[PDB]
Amino acid sequence: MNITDIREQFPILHQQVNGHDLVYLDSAATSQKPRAVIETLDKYYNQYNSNVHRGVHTLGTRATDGYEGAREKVRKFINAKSMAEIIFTKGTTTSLNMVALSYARANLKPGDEVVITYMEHHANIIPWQQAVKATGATLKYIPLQEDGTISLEDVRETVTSNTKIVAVSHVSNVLGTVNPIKEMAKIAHDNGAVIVVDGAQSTPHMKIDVQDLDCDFFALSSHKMCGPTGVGVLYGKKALLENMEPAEFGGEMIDFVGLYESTWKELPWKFEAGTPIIAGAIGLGAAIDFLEEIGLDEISRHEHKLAAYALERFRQLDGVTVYGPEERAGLVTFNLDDVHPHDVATVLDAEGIAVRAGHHCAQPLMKWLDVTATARASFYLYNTEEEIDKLVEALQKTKEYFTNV
Amino acid sequence: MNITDIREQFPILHQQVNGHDLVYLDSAATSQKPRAVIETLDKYYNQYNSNVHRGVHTLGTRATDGYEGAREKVRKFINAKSMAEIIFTKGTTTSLNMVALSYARANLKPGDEVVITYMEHHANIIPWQQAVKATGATLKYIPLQEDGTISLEDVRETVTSNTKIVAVSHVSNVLGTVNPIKEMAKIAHDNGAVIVVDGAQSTPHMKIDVQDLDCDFFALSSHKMCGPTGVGVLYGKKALLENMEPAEFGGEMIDFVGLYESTWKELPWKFEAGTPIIAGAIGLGAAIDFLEEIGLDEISRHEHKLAAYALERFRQLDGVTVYGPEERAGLVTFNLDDVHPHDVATVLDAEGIAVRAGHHCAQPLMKWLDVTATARASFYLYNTEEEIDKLVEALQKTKEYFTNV
Repeated sequence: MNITDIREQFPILHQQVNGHDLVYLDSAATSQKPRAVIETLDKYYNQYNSNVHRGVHTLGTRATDGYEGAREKVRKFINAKSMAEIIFTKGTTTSLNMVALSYARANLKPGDEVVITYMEHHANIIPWQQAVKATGATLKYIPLQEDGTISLEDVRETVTSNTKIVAVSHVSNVLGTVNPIKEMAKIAHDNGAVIVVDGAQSTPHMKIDVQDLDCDFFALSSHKMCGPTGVGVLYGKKALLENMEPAEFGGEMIDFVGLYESTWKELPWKFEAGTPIIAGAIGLGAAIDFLEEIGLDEISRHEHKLAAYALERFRQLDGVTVYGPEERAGLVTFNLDDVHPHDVATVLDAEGIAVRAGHHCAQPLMKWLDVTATARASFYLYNTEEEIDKLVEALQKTKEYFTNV
Repeated sequence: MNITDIREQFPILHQQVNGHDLVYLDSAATSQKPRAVIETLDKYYNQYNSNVHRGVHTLGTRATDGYEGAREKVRKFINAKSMAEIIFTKGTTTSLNMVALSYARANLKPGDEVVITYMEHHANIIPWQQAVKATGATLKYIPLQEDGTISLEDVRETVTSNTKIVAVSHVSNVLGTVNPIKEMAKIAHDNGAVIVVDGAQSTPHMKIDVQDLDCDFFALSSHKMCGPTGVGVLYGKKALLENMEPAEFGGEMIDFVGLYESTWKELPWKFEAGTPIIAGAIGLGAAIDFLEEIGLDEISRHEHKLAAYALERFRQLDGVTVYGPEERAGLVTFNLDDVHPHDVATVLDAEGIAVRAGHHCAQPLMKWLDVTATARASFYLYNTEEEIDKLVEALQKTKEYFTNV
């Protein structure tokens, strides 16, 4: 896996910010796109843009072929059984909302439990809050270990026979944790519950096998995996998606429409109201082709390389706290002793280094960590050890600078 | 308004389909994009793609500036009062669903009436069906005149003091009708109802003034107005949007998140859960700049030119039925005597001409017209009289061909 060759594919990387070479370390907020994706979008709008699913004229046929072929690439990419289980959405937030609306709100009675965790992104928290509110059910949290991982025994004790939904992240956008999704699916099924995986931060960086994970729902976002903004995927087990009613209504999702009553389409289109995100989904398919040609396991190896490197070099700086486990994905969330993370991020951007500062859409986790805010540096398949060197050097310079005041 | 100059801006137009020069006459299903829009997307992904609203590093600031500047361009484009009234969505279908979910389902009791029309696109029908189902309210239809327009007196007789929502199209994607949205807003307000305009087919072709129309909600789609797929707009009167609860939940739309309770953001972000359609909205802003530089009233004049031309030349063919009024937008929905519309569309595509055939997501209207399917040809700012000449010549050739069998 030659990473110079990969970086030459991303035009955004080759610029300067405030006089310094750009060091983009914020892929966990959003990733950059290779020429293959951008040029897929260009070819779409230049050559075969048309509305889909009325194979009547040639460009319509070409566009439909592109869109549904993107659906098939997504099916292969996460090892789903059928394209009917692959639904295009606006992003992970919308997919989780669709499960919360069309599954939770229809299958929850008082006394039923929805269990999540303290490390969950807001997208995997608030929909469940609102659903238990609407149904009178109960929201429960799985406690975290002091290194920010989840114990299987805490899972077994928190999920009871009254649990109908367990909702959990695959990889934490803050701690870097990789959660035991497979074992947790077994534990949820033993108690008669479904399991909903927020896969927003796992899909870009590691292979997904929904058959091996046996997850009932899986949600992912294109913009974090080299794909266009505005598009993501909901995977649901076909059997579950058959009995869920649509979250949105309109054209393209109906069969017969009367004055007062309508019947829906078969899956997947039952859950795709309106003109779909045609260009965005085709570009996501291009992103998938790109990743598969690099190789997802090679990308995982690269990220483990960079994460081990980052942890070791961060431990070479005194006065820096890193949050989370040692086994992790390619991100380091941290703080500097007596320096606010926003300030760290500002000085790093003055050095041309892009990190995030704030709560990372995980306020309960921030409270659990006993901090109000954090800095985070996130790595992807275009990032190098030289860039982490620059990060830790700038962190040292920042701490020297704030000591001399 | 030089239309050769405009056509040279759309690369998709300059190709051949089945040996013939492409004649794209299906803009009412979806429009084509000028270089300015496609290159706006390219510049975004090549130079300043980053997640928005955490103005922490330079690319994040550039992307936030682009996204919110797109919001401001949309505000100017439809003469809304405040950016807080401009909400980015997936498209018109989603915007209408958001009104049906967050307004209708919270303000409808049994005995309340939701009135629509027989000419409405499915996107402006089924959400209301489901909302009156969920609330026990009543769905009513405004009857149509025999030329497919709406009488103001039929409006006054159908909307009663028990009506809370009137939902109506601005321009009909099938009949070409321009509905009296302004007078209808007055009539709905006199009865204490709100008015929801499906503006999907008016926004691309004519100026929108929500202050002059006094609509309470207005929905539009970017892909029909030279913009990227996957993005549209909901406009609501700020006062109404303040009291509506969000349709989706997650990050970017919250203020404080507790274990069980959260508070929302101010408008507009209260209604934008998750990472937004960044590139799509910026490209929509580019589309708006492009149209404004051509001039919307000039585009309206061009479409009236082409529509009058098309009607006159269609009346020069015997055995063709055109549906709808004489005063219309730039589209002609029709049928050939004893030729099925799908067949017409197929032979026209063999001539390289792109039309649609089917029900055009308006099944109640099809039943009202007493037909099962239809052919439709739709014009936009890149279409010429020569292309309509080709259309009517190919229609004549089609009818001769199906007579000689």
